[PDB]
This record gives sequence, structure tokens and C-alpha cells, in this order.
Amino acid sequence: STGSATTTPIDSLDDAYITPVQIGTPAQTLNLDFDTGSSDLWVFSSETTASEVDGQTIYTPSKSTTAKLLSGATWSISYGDGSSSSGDVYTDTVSVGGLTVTGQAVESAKKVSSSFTEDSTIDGLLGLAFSTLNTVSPTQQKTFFDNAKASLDSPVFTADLGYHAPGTYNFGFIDTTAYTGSITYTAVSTKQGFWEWTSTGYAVGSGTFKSTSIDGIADTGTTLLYLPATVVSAYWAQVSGAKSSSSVGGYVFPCSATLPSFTFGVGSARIVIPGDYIDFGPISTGSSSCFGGIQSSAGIGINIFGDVALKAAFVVFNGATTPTLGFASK
Ligand SMILES: NCc1ccc(C(F)(F)F)cc1
Ligand SMILES: NCc1ccc(C(F)(F)F)cc1
Repeated sequence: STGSATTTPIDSLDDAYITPVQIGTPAQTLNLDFDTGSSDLWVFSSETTASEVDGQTIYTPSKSTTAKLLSGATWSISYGDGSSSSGDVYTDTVSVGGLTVTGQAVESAKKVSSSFTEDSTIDGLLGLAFSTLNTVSPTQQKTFFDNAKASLDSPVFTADLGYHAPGTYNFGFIDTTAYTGSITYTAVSTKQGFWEWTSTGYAVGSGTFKSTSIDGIADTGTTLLYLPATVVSAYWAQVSGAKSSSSVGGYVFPCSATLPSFTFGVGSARIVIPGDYIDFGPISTGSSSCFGGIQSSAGIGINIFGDVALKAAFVVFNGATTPTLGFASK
């Protein structure tokens, strides 16, 4: 079996992407943020503190004939940006783009942090990292992908994110019309629970490619590209007037500047990020300072190939017994 669903940017800056997901019987459709950097499926629900809900669509387990409370199970998650949420756990039927999993753990939020409440377009997250990171206690739960793996035609899903445009998540097959050239596959380490891989280097604009190993994670749930300080400094040095701002929390640049492209290595292949993808617009309404899409990972502890990088490519998440990541130009 296979599934295919359209994913849509939530705003004009591509800050995140939402994908419709059917939960329960009869279906309740929620727009979830597909996150290859986490492993919990959690949703706003009828159990969420009413003051913490502001326009989200909520899951109501009492209206689903297939929902079952997972007795005594709880969950609690904190994300790398300081976001958090927690609650209890149901099992229910979950379908993505025609692909149905029964008995999927659906984590119902009782408390959510402010950053989720203010994001009225995101009804929850669907985690697609490895199940070892799932926070359900005392019995850890599997991700949607792990539960679907057996019935998929191939144990893969692909992310085809659009630049200021809709894109596609596919489960169980590789659309050979969605990319150009060949797919370059590279090894994945699962030791930390992430889709972790090693990039073979980088180039700024039309400069010389610098061969150097950059270990990082493929994370559809993170907007920007976070790379070591040496790399990020070399990129922004090519932008007239760009500087690191402590009050803003990263590199900013004059909105009138033209940004160079950024190339990253996948084995012997090269993925080119157009400079326009790195512009995240004015730091405040009316400002002439703009926020950069490539920032330093020094404060984070891990390098993150977020949406800025992934949307420049067709990306295969191969969940075979030896997992791999594939990248193709598009
Ligand atoms: N998108 C989920 C996520 C968030 C934060 C991190 C960090 F910061 F810990 F690396 C990894 C994955
Ligand atoms: N990386 C996971 C993640 C995704 C989205 C959000 C936001 F933007 F909704 F707060 C926080 C954390």
C-alpha cells in the first residue's frame, strides 16, 4: 500500500508546513506538522486547557468509535527551541493520504507551551524520527511510519517541500517524475534517534567547494539551516553589511542585498540552495534589516539541515533495516 498527501506552507516565509491527517472514526481532519526530528504524534484535543487553545482544530476522542484510552500512559516533550507539551494517550485509527494505520498512539495534549498556542494553523505534530525518541511512559510507542512499514510497498517516505508553494509527502514509493538526474544515497546513523548523516562539504556562491565533514540531522520540523560557526561566518562574509546581532539572535543583513547561493555535498553530488531561499524577510514590520536563513549551530550542539536545505531537494527517507537518506536535485 501507499499514501500521498499535499503539504502547504503556513505563511509567506515557509516557517513550517502542514499536512492534513485523518484521525478517528468518523474521520476528524487535523493539519499536522510532519517532523522528522521527533517521534511523537500529538494533537490539540478536547482535553487541552481551554485558555491554551486559540483557533486550532481539536481532536475529540469521545466522538471517535475507534478511540481507546491507553490506561496510565503519559507523555511529555520539550523541543530544541524551548517548546513543550504533555498529556495522556489514546490509540485510534490514523490515515495519511489514503494510507491507514490502526492502533496508532495519538498523544492528547493537556498542556501546550505558548509558541504552539500562538500558531493557530498547526493542530499538532506527526513525528517521523526513530521510535527510540518517543516520550510515552511507561510503555514507549511506535511512530506512524514504524506502524505502517509492514504494509508499505517499500519501507520509504519522501519529502518534496515547495519554495513558497505546496509540496508532497509520499509513503511507500518513490515518484521518479518528481526529481531530475539520480538519487545519491548516504549512510544514516540512528544512534541518537535522528535521521543523522554526514555532508561532504560546502561552497558559497560560485566559490571553491570545501571538502569537510559536517555531521547533522535531516529535520523537516526545523525552519532554518544550522551549521558550524566557521561555515556560517564564511557564508555571511560574502554579504555586504551582514552581521551577527545578539539582540536579534543571529545573522541579519540589509534587505536590499542579494544573497549568494549555498551548496552542500552529498557524497559526490552537490545540492544548491538558491540565495532567495535564505531570505527570511524583515526582523520587524517596516525594518530594513532582514533575517538570514543560515545560522550558527554553536548554541544548539547539533547541526540541523532544516527546511531551508531540504526544500532545495527531493529527499528519500529509506527506513530499510540499514537506513539511508537519498538526495536528488529537482
Ligand atoms: N524538529 C524536532 C527537533 C527539535 C530540536 C532538535 C535539537 F535542537 F535538539 F537538535 C532536534 C529535533
Ligand atoms: N521542531 C519541532 C517544532 C516545530 C514547530 C514548532 C512551532 F513553531 F510550532 F513552535 C516548535 C517545534
